[PDB]
Amino acid sequence: KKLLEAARAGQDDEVAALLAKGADVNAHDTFGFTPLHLAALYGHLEIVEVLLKRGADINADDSYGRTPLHLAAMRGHLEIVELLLRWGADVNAADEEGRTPLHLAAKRGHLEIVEVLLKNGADVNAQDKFGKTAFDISIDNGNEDLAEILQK
Amino acid sequence: MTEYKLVVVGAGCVGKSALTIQLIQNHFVDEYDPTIEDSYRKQVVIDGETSLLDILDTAGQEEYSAMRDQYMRTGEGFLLVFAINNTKSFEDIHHYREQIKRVKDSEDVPMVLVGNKSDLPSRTVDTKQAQDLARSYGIPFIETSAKTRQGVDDAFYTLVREIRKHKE
Ligand SMILES: Nc1nc2c(ncn2[C@@H]2O[C@H](COP(=O)(O)OP(=O)(O)O)[C@@H](O)[C@H]2O)c(=O)[nH]1
Ligand SMILES: [Mg+2]
Repeated sequence: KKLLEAARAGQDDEVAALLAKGADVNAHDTFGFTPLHLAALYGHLEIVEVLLKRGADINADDSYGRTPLHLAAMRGHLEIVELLLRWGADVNAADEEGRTPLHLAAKRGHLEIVEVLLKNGADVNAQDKFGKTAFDISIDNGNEDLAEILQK
Repeated sequence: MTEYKLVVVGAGCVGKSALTIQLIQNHFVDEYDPTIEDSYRKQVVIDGETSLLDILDTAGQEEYSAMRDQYMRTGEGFLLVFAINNTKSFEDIHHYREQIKRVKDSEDVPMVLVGNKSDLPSRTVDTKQAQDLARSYGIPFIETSAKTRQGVDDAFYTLVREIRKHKE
């Protein structure tokens, strides 16, 4: 409980003290958010590194099936995306609607995150449970740069 | 099928995320992150027609978002939520409706007034004020509770019915 609030707020000394005190790294709230989820969502790179080195889980799901990579891609944190990728996070995970992190990044309009996710290796044409792909999302939004990146 | 865009707007800690999760998953979440904004999709049959609804769970206006602006300028139906036990949320409804009308050119924007947290015996806002305001705006008003799930589906179904009226 204290670890979750410390990770959400962005406290380094408090998180380190709680970890040394014995707080579990895989604690979760009612929906299922873990300290890694909150640290990636809010944008605290150092806390993400400390949690990863401590032994946290990098492919943990919430009640909707979203991983920390999903939250990092939907927010727009490039460094956290790269750090999560370098430790073996599933780049082609699916939530309860079967949305790849590429889908979320393309819908938000984060071109650099899209390029990083493509460089790390991810299929462009993946269909969710509603028969939609990233290219279709780009068509619906009408963004020219996203379509240029996807078609190339 | 047809795609209907529904945008949930209101103040903070009024229960927008709780209502959206209650509709999509049929489950009440005790605590949710106050900053997560996301789009959910559901397929439902209203009256005698099946349809698809995509709902944006708005969090706030702290920073500019392209997806949020695109939904605001394109979304057809709007759900204006307020909590019965707080009156500042009730006051903010006028500003929210004015912003929606301004961004959407204010022709015939369909909106539905929603009163959440109606399962608490302590309340500072009564049904008289909310009903009078809704009748002044000419929009339906529905009381909702995310814990007992009363009115959770009725609000969205009334919104889509009002949307059909605008097209017709
Ligand atoms: N008793 C009761 N509590 C509610 C209701 N709706 C929301 N809440 C509580 O309000 C708190 C915050 O609501 P939240 O989901 O964050 O609404 P949001 O800020 O608009 O996204 C949650 O912890 C819920 O327990 C309701 O209908 N009844
Ligand atoms: Mg919320």
